[PDB]
Amino acid sequence: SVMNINQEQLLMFQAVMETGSFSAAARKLGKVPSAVSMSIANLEIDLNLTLFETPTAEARVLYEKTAQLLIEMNQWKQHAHAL
Amino acid sequence: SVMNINQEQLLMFQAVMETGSFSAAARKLGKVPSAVSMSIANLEIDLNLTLFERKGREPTPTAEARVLYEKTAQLLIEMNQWKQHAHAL
Amino acid sequence: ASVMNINQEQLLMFQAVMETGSFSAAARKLGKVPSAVSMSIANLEIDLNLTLFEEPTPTAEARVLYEKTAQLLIEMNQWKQHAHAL
Amino acid sequence: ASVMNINQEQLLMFQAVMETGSFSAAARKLGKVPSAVSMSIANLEIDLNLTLFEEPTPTAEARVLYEKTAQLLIEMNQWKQHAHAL
Repeated sequence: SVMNINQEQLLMFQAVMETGSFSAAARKLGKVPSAVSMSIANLEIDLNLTLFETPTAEARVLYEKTAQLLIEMNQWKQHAHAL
Repeated sequence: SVMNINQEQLLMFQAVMETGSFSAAARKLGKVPSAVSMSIANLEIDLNLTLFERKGREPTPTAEARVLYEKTAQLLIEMNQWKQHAHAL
Repeated sequence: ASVMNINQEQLLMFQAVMETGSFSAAARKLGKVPSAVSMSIANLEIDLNLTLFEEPTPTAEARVLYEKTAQLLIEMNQWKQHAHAL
Repeated sequence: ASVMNINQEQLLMFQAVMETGSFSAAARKLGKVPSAVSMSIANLEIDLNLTLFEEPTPTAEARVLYEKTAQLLIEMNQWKQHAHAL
């Protein structure tokens, strides 16, 4: 279910899109490759979408919308820090 | 730290603000009252501020809680809009 | 018109449009017909003398108004419950 | 009618009648005319489907409603200030 998706999953997905591989994403995020692989698989399950064959067309759109969500999650953090 | 805050905590916080008490929030969410109390306490620790004071039986939100409620409501719009987009793919 | 003329129904319709991103999605969420959402939002814009929507997207003013309305609705929903119980 | 049709003007008129004990005293306090107070209160009674006054003395329902109403009026005033500033 889409309701099961968490922030960690979204960050891992974004890193794979940005860097072009699971191992490059792991390096960028300071995570273990196993964690990236598992997170992406779980995201595909939750969305019931194939995200990688190289990204699918659906992954390209999801990347754009996720980037916006993450910006707003970080705007929340800025507000929370300022209180 | 702020980085430790999760969605469950924020939904609990919103429910306390909306219902007016820890026990009413727990009832609404199908949780144990002490679980709601402890989650809010952990949120206060993470944000390093007081969200509720207890001067007259039921908790009164602080000024910081009022703002946090508003900003969290805005985040929840964005989270729900993301879910709508994800469902449509 | 006047801010004093704004009613709870208008605020609930506005909240639903803000949350869902469209008049038709708001209608579905609220169990109201699109005509009702459109009319309520138009009336709200008139009463506030603010343009709230401009693929209708919220204005900057609508963004802020969402936050303040959410706050008012904490007390307003409790009050409505009390009124219903009398 | 419907509790959702209640507006801030109605609740301010209600508060003034509760405080002052009469439509004309409320009108004086608010800088409005008695006709406006009478009409607003009637409309509020219709929307709540509650008789609020029976010179007008409050019903049991009015007295009980008012305590919670005072709190909502605080938030309505703050909301209006924000709306005016947009």
